[PDB]
Amino acid sequence: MAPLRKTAVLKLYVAGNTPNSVRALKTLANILEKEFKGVYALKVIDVLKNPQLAEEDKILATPTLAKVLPPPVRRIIGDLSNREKVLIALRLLAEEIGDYKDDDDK
Amino acid sequence: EGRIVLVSEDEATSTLICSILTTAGYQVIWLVDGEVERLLALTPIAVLLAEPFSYGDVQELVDQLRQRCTPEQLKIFILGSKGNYQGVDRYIPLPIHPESFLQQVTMGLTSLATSAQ
Repeated sequence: MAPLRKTAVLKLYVAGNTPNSVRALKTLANILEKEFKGVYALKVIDVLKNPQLAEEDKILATPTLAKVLPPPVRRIIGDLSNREKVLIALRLLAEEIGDYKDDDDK
Repeated sequence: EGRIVLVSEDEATSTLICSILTTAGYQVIWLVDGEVERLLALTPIAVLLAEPFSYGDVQELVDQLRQRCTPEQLKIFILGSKGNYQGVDRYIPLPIHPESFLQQVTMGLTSLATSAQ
């Protein structure tokens, strides 16, 4: 419990209008809140409020999940409305972050 | 009931806040301002607003949250300057310290039923 301020950040690009985009946040938050709480922080950007943000990250489709940490960064595009796929994608990410050693060398 | 939503245009402050609360067992979600529905969609136990806001009014967001959610169910905290507004449990002036921010948040959590679940 010694390590602190070491968390992974997930970015969600969505549109504040479409039900599949609005509810996407709810499905993503539900899985992360219970199964992987305190490990992943969530960041959400509304492309309808600040269009240039999407252009900066070269994203022309939503909902889009962007992985910030741990690097290298990854881009996930698909149907986030389906909790099944979302849980599956997040579970794989959990295993990747779990298998981390400090200066393993070998 | 460990979900906390932070709204601020400044990503640097938001990143630090998200990381400190998460490691403490809490989950922080950063949402962009101007979208009340998004706040409602992810209705947390407490809402953190960090100044300054260029795409919205601080008082407006506080008032809108009060109209949709009761003060006993949702708490509002403001990070920045002043913070002397109605509907706000406690304000956190800048610059902030890691220990200072966490202690204020923890103390502010002592409300409603004061229960984890």
